[PDB]
Amino acid sequence: PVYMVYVSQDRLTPSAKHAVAKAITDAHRGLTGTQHFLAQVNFNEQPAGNVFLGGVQQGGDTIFVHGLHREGRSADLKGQLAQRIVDDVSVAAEIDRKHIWVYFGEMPAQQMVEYGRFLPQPGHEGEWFDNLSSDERAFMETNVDVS
Amino acid sequence: PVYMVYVSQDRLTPSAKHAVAKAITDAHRGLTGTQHFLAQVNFNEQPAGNVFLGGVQQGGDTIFVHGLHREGRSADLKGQLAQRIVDDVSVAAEIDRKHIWVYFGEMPAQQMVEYGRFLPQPGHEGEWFDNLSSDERAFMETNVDVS
Amino acid sequence: PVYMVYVSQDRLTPSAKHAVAKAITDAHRGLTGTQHFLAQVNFNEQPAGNVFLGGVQQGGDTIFVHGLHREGRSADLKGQLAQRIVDDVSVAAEIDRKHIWVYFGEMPAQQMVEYGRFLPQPGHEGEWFDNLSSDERAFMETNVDVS
Repeated sequence: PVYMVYVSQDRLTPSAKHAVAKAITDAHRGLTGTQHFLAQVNFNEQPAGNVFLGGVQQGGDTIFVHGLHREGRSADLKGQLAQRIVDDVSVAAEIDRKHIWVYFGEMPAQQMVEYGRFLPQPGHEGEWFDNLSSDERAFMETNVDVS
Repeated sequence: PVYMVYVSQDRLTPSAKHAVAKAITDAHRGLTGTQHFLAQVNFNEQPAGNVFLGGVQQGGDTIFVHGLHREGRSADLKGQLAQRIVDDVSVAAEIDRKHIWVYFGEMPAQQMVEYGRFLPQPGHEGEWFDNLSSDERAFMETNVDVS
Repeated sequence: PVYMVYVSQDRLTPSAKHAVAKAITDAHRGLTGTQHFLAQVNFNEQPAGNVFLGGVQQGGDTIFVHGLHREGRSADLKGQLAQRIVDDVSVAAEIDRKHIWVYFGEMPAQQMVEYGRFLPQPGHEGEWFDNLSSDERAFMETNVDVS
């Protein structure tokens, strides 16, 4: 999955960004089973004042998380995932949940590429990884934080 | 809804951004009935020269509006909404409509979060808001511009 | 189509961006038949360190291509398109494919606007263009690079 996270300039310190990334990544891994290295958190920063709510320009305290996943999960699991991302980012970013927005977009796996290759159908990460060469596995494994 | 608006650096003044946000927000409210504070306009700015059309690098006069809505509206209402956003942004940004692109993405409400909570199924904004506490309502109401 | 391309600051030179745009644009045109001027490549740049994989902060060598298309193509054509974008960007950006991610989002044509007007249903670009005035055609034709 790829989580595009929209925030204002310097609202999240390098340290805060890592926490948020870990929170998002861990929540995903926990509720979906998908492997850590398969989840991306992309911070897109803009100047405070570029976000508008109901037409009222905001300050630097808004966070919009737009998640891109593979088709396949139930409404129940997605709801939990969303809820978990809200709680976890709230804590990780030290930001009240009222300031948090989250949208989930889904797509067919056969049209999703990570690490230059096609993702497996949900629940097949197993044989997908087994067929990979040790070079590609070693590379993917460098991208896992288990704190 | 969340309207991601991609434009070039300093093509829209703070003043022009507010106008556009109001135009987008008002159009949405008018054709969907959704409340003002429930609509977000997020300006994502990049240096002129980052947009390419047919392979030809552009200047600072392009605008791409990517709208994220809840599933449920008809093709007819969406078409009108899109058309309205084109006319209204054209006027608000003082930009010829030939320079305007608009895409609408839809998602199930049960996987969309605003103000830290789940959005209601279209046409239920009513009881959703009635169940909210006065603290959460007061907060949402600060984000409404009725000019 | 609109291809949002997320990269780190100064990882792609003006020259490299044009190559990538051409690669993306040409691949699209070749596998879909859609006209050059109808494809947009939008570079969204951020500071290196804003991308996280599995919770591990990355450097400036990641590329995420998020493509927005019209509903209608088969899984087979999309797969080929994706594969082609990976190979072609890899070459154009001089970046190993392991660093490349690609997602395709689809939407109904009747809710997609380019050059201020509604896109035609796939395979109708023909009469769509024939009904256009010479002013609008001349404008669109300036955005085509056939190198």
